[PDB]
Amino acid sequence: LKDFLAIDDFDTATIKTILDKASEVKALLKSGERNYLPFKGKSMSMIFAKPSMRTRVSFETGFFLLGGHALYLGPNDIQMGKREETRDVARVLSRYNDIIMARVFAHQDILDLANYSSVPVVNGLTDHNHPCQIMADALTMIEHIGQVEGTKVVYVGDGNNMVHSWLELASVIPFHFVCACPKGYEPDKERVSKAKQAGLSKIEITNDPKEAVIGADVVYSDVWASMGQKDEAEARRKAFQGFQVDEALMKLAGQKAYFMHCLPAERGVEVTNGVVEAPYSIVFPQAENRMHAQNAIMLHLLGF
Amino acid sequence: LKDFLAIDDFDTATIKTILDKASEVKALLKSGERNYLPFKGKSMSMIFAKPSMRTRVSFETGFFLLGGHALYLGPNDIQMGKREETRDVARVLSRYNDIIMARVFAHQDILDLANYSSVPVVNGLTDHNHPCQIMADALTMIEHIGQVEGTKVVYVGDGNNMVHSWLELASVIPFHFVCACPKGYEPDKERVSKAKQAGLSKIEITNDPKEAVIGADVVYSDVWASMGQKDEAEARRKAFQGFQVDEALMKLAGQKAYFMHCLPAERGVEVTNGVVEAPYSIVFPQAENRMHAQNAIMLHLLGF
Amino acid sequence: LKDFLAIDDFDTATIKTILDKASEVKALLKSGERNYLPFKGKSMSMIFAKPSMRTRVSFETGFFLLGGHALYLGPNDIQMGKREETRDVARVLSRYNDIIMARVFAHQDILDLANYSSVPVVNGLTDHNHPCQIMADALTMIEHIGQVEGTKVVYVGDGNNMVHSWLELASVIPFHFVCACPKGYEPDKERVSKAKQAGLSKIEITNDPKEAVIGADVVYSDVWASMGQKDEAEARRKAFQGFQVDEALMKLAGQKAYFMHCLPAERGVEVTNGVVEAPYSIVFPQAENRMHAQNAIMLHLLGF
Ligand SMILES: NCCC[C@H](N)C(=O)O
Ligand SMILES: NCCC[C@H](N)C(=O)O
Ligand SMILES: NCCC[C@H](N)C(=O)O
Ligand SMILES: NCCC[C@H](N)C(=O)O
Ligand code: NA
Ligand code: NA
Ligand code: NA
Ligand code: NA
Repeated sequence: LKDFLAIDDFDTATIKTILDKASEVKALLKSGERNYLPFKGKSMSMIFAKPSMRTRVSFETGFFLLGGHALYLGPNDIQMGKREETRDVARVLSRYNDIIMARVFAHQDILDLANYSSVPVVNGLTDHNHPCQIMADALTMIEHIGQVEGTKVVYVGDGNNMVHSWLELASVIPFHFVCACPKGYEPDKERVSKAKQAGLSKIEITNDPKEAVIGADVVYSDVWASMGQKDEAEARRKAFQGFQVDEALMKLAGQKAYFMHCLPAERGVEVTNGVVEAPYSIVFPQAENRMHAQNAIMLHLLGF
Repeated sequence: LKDFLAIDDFDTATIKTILDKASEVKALLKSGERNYLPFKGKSMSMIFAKPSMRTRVSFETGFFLLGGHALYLGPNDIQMGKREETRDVARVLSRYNDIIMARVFAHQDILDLANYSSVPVVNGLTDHNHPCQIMADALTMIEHIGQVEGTKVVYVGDGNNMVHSWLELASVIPFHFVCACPKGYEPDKERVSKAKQAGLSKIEITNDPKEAVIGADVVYSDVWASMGQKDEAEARRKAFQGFQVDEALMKLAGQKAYFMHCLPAERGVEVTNGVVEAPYSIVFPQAENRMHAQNAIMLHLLGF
Repeated sequence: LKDFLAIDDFDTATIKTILDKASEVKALLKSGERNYLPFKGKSMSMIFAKPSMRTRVSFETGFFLLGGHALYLGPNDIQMGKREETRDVARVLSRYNDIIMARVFAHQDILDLANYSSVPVVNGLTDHNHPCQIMADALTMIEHIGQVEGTKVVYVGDGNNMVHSWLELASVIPFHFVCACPKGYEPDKERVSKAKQAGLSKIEITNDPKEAVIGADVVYSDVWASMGQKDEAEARRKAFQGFQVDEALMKLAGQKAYFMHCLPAERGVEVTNGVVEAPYSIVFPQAENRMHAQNAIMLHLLGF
């Protein structure tokens, strides 16, 4: 496959190989050495439909550390969908660059970019999913717990793009994934069903977070109103009463539970300060691993 | 000459030399060579007053492939001529960088930048002209037709910055150039006269596109309302009825006619989808050639 | 010390050593050497709260020339203190990059960034101070006058961030510094006192520019502020009558006096055209030296 649009576009063995390579190249960089430059003479255009810190800095810095040059095309720079159609952007950038990263709104825009591009496309977040984040999260789990297989991962909050990529991972690695969400804020039904069809993981959707978290290896949260839906924050506050991850919830989860959050976090909304800053919080190692997982994904896509 | 502001600031032999060099360096990059780095240790500031995908990505990527670093200064980053006088911008950037690219509104802003800069300045599009686009277009014609000399190029649409640079090329290479435009939307009379003064090319301005295109080697179009004039889009849509490039017009043009468009294109306005996507449309090879022509221009200006 | 937040966080010997290195590396780059690349494999995130030409281009170009990659994170890219707390930004970017440069409003935001970052932080301008600008200005003085020690520097204008960093330098190098400001627009009392405490320099605050400038080595001007309340703007205009640096004021200053201005300049407001363009004006060499002083600063912070 040419592109990295969803984790479960790939098989188990391939995903595990990418995660192994992620550890290997991370260790090389951590050693302080800077003479492994496989991307020398290669370029990446990064299309962003909305501003970013983690995705932007991790991709641009990682690509540089492996020898290439990433271009930042911000929202107003190329105005994809206003000034110019996706299919034309894809066909132009494919003639200049070796790979394209895109963070878009409608998922169909990333499918269109992939379909019309002759070079690989990497998904940097859409309204539907966030595969590179979950790949990083899998690496983080491997480093802290030992493995993803057989763990219990409990997401608390909105059934959103992050939950969809957790469901992708649950389609290629066998674990127990729970989404504790308010009624009416479930993840997409087809995405849940596709994970169940894979037959690897125990998948549960529940409205009771206090029961869901018990025995977790990971309690995961995210904002209740995502980029592109910030005008909905107030009604969601009401619907999401009881879904804040606070110290009491982490105590219910138990002593082996780590806290994870893709970031940015809104303290006092989906999570408390005390949770973010607790010893069991691994949000900053988690953020770092965006660069290491993505480096391995790009290596894979470019034939290394 | 220090700068690349207009094609016919240079003589015929120099323009032909730059186009040759464009082919040579293109072949080297297409071969996979990444060890020709003449711009090692050099920097370029790119000043953009306007949106850009082709100009931005072609300049930044090409400069990187030849070993240098291009800085992207977008519309709100330095605000040349508004936050700070152009003469001051020129004199500061000339002390940091080795070359400056600028995309501006008033042509006088680019003249000011060139006049006060000790380093070469490259025009990346003004309200007046767009010489690097037409240099790429000439390379594209050489590759598809064999040569520019003795061809018939028919531009259909607004008498604009693209037409001005076509007229620049017609001042240094002998061919037949027709601009078919609605009454009131003619190119600048002084620019037409300067092309005619050179005595190389047959130059016609007409309001009848259906006659104009007959026997064309190239039918060229562009948006009817350029950047900076988008408040006129509805008025222009009405004034330009009869100037859309559709499949019927390309049939009138004949069997040897290629379709070219600088891009971005607005299907259903100046051109149909069927024309943009036809076998005779070479818009994507055309766009690629921005990088190859500009690479040669920059090499020439920097003494290579 | 990990960070470069204010010049007099460092001792005299260290500041002099940095300025000596600034000359040495400048001379190496001026020779045409591009083989000294101490920042190979290193990255820098640059956080900007507002537009910038000098700080932006000098940091990005300089870091490139010494072998690293600087990322530009503009006002709408991360929103430090607004979309995401400074402590979170610090802890994320510290895991991707080797050094962070920040231009912020509240000084407390730069302190917070330094406190939470495991990597060095460089202050690129706050509401409080601008230490990299004054380090550049010291280098410029050394080159033109021969030394900072024993000179007379007269700043004419608002008691602002630039005055604060002048007072920082006067706390580590013995000279005579005068701030000639409208009554009511004095620099912060504590910053003046801290400079006096160091016991090196003669420090004067006055409201009489025509007397202040007599015998100056440097007459210094700066951006003048625009006002949010329209009667407050008119009152400020009235207060600053007599504080324009014109040819008459430079004549009163005398034959030894150079004119300096951190830029951008607004001719007809703080300074006249005739002064900016005069033979005694060194504003363009001054601007260049932002790159050379900052290169030495970054070298020092990174252990070179
Ligand atoms: N086994 C690879 C060692 C690291 C090497 N010195 C580097 O430059 O990455
Ligand atoms: N930075 C993580 C982004 C994920 C979030 N659900 C969003 O779509 O905003
Ligand atoms: N990308 C090409 C731009 C040319 C057009 N006439 C404009 O000025 O908008
Ligand atoms: N580019 C000048 C920076 C210093 C100025 N006093 C300001 O605060 O804007
Ligand atoms: Na993200
Ligand atoms: Na263009
Ligand atoms: Na109109
Ligand atoms: Na500045």
